[PDB]
Amino acid sequence: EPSLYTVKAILILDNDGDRLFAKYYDDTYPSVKEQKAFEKNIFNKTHRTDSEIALLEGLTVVYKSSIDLYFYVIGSSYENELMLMTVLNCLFDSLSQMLRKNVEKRALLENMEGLFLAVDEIVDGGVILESDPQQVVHRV
Amino acid sequence: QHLEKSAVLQEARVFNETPINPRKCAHILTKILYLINQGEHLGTTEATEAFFAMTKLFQSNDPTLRRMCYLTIKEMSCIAEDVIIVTSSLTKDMTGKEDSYRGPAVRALCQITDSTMLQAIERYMKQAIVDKVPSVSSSALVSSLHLLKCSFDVVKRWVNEAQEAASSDNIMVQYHALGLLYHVRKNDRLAVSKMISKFTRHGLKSPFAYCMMIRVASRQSCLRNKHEMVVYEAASAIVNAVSVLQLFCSSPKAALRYAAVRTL
Amino acid sequence: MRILMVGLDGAGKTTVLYKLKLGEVITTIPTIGFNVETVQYKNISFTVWDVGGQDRIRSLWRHYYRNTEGVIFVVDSNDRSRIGEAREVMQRMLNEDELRNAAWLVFANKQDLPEAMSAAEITEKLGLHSIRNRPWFIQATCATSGEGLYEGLEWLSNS
Ligand SMILES: Nc1nc2c(ncn2[C@@H]2O[C@H](COP(=O)(O)OP(=O)(O)NP(=O)(O)O)[C@@H](O)[C@H]2O)c(=O)[nH]1
Ligand SMILES: [Mg+2]
Repeated sequence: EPSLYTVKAILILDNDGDRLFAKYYDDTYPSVKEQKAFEKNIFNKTHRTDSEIALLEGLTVVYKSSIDLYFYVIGSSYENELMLMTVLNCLFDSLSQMLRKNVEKRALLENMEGLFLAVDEIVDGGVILESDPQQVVHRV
Repeated sequence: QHLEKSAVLQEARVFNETPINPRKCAHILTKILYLINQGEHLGTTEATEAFFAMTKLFQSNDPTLRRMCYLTIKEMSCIAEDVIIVTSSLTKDMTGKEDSYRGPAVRALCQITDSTMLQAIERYMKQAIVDKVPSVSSSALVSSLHLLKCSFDVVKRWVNEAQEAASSDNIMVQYHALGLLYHVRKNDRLAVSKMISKFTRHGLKSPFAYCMMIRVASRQSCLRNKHEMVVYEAASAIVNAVSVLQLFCSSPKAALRYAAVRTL
Repeated sequence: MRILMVGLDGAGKTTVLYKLKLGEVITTIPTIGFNVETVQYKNISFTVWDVGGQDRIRSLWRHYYRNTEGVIFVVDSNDRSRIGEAREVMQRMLNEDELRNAAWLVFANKQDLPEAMSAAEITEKLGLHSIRNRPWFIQATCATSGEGLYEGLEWLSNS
């Protein structure tokens, strides 16, 4: 069944798979406990890897990395991988252009405002709002 | 960096003071957002106090502070009481002169608005849906989508402004527009078929719209699309006198091959 | 100077505020919320919080009490049915500890209407004479003309 609701969650995890940023856009992982459990789970699977795609917990996980950071877009296994991929790219490019710099735990914590606002420009309640990194950077 | 809830809720009490420091106060808002993102539970009472402190920041004309306020409003919308207090400020900002604030304001407004109060803002919603600024238009469309849950009968009425927006050259706007239309028309089979017939000729210019529309078509054709995403979508659709070549041809590539192979 | 302007719905609070800020008579909608604006009068910058008067919002004014130096209470002088209700709201407002020393300025408004109660009449109905603990003043106003508005800002500034 078709929907504007595609993105299940967006995560940014540090080297310890601890939470730098998270949004969960539906009821799959209801409480923080099981959310953090999920995040550890997917970090343990994806740490130090380039494979930019994974099936975990019955969900498509799309991901990529920088020095100390991991970026994840998660959606249903029934979604289109390339659309999730446009979300992940948007988020990472946007954050780059924003920071004018390599995107890493230090830099990112330097501006949290920017991050919050940017993620907010990218996904609205599970819906993809803007896929274009430049548009997003402009809106901050 | 790493901090305590009570401290931050405390320094939030500086918002009640008149000579407002935009930089400082916005930093504190950021601390609050972070506490919340981290998963920290705030109680109804302390949340409500912080909310009502944040409202007082609406006196400041600092843009970054305003934006942080919109965020804060959306994030505390469900944990704080009487968030309706911001309705006027947001209708103002949303109808205001400055486009940077308009889309975000719509989003926040619709977040704190409940099916009882929906009637008060309907006019402004219809206006924002047809705006020429894609930020605004898109924000209002997705907003309406969300509002389809609590109140369906009010939003169905907006199909006209929606349709107007579905002609947009902007690919996001078109996407949200047709998306919203489907979300309303879904379940009235006739209106869906009409919907489909309409864009089968003079199709769309949005890849995302293309994808979702293909998915729409799949309920009980053309892979010449110049976007990878649509071609794939089409393909996976078709396989549920076939031509499964393009999948195989996708099989050779970076990270697209997962989608291909995963099928079957 | 920090000012809280309240009163029942339709008293004319926003009309007053934007007359003062824009010299213009705007077309209001009911305020579900507040408007906050800064107005310059004679070297004072008044920050005015106009807080909507319908019931849901009325329940929220107490969050705007703290830090208030002066209170503008707007009354629709033409509405006789709701004057008692105004009296009731204002009386317990007078009991609020955060409002304890704030200057109390009543605007008897829509004075332009033929049957508007007089300011003296309103003073009797609101029980204004019985306030001995702080400064009060009543002023006949018409927010559309602008009549009495600056006489109000004047009185207020002399707190
Ligand atoms: N005749 C007359 N009408 C007035 C006067 N002041 C305001 N009005 C009108 O009476 C209505 C009151 O509007 P408004 O100022 O929005 O009332 P309010 O106190 O802001 N109400 P709310 O709390 O619901 O926003 C409007 O129609 C307004 O134009 C006045 O001095 N005379
Ligand atoms: Mg008002």
